[PDB]
Amino acid sequence: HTIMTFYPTMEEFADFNTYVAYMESQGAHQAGLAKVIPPKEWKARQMYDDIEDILIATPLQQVTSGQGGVFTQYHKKKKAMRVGQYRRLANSKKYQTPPHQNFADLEQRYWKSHPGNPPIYGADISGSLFEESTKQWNLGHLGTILDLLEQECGVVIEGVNTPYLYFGMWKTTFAWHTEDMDLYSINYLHFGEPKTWYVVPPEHGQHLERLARELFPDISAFLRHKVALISPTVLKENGIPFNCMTQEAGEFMVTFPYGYHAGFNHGFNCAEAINFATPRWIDYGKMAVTFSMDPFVRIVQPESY
Ligand SMILES: O=C(O)c1ccnc(C(=O)O)c1
Ligand code: NI
Repeated sequence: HTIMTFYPTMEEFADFNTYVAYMESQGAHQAGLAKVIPPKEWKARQMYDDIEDILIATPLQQVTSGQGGVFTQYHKKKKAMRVGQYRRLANSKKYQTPPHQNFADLEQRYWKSHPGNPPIYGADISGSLFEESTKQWNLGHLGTILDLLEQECGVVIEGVNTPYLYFGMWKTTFAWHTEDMDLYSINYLHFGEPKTWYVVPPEHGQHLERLARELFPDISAFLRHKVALISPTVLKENGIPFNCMTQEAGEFMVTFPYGYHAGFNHGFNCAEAINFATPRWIDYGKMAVTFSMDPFVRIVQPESY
């Protein structure tokens, strides 16, 4: 019902699989989204002072159209750029975060800004900014059963079982979606301005889907497509429960199966994300970017093959 925030100690932090099982035992999955604040001692990496030359092969210009909190988003591929150029562009007068009193103010401006000036999103960059020295909660090495996909079938899907980086700027958005194969996801905000998340509890996913079909007749399973934006007001107006949580630098966000989510970046930032699985996911996977469930059912549910 409500988004939980967890504050693990280092000892609690060590094993990812175990801690996610713990989060679920406390009901975290019910809201569709949980925040995890790492222990004070922990770092993803020592310094981020060597990233200006990182290549953004295909920055995406995000064009919105629509009215009254209901928008379609379209992505135009732009020419390659480096992170340094991208950062400068993000902080330029044309693209910078507008002045705001607080979050509520900024959120209202975000929703009121559509269609408006299309931002550029450095999304879907194959890569990681975690160091190998980081042995807890390293998005390249979570060690969940999702590793069976590569290990048993040799299947590599970038961004699903390998990490993606997202360099964002004001107003860049992720439209409503669930993850491929109804997998979990984890998102770590390395640095920069916040990222605001909206989530609809899994219990109410089907209601969101119905509302979406009504709101986007021409387009209508089109949500996993990541193209529909629906404002909080429109959700409230149609009686869809949702939660809103802002993620700040140094914080993790975990999304759970059947948890629809959407959001936006406040300003220049850098996030890293990957999907993962648990034994609980397998039956979602059975019902569900597609891949075979064979290795999972065979190895994790030998009883039930
Ligand atoms: O763009 C993002 O930050 C984001 C957030 C949540 N999910 C996705 C996704 O592609 O699954 C992307
Ligand atoms: Ni997602």
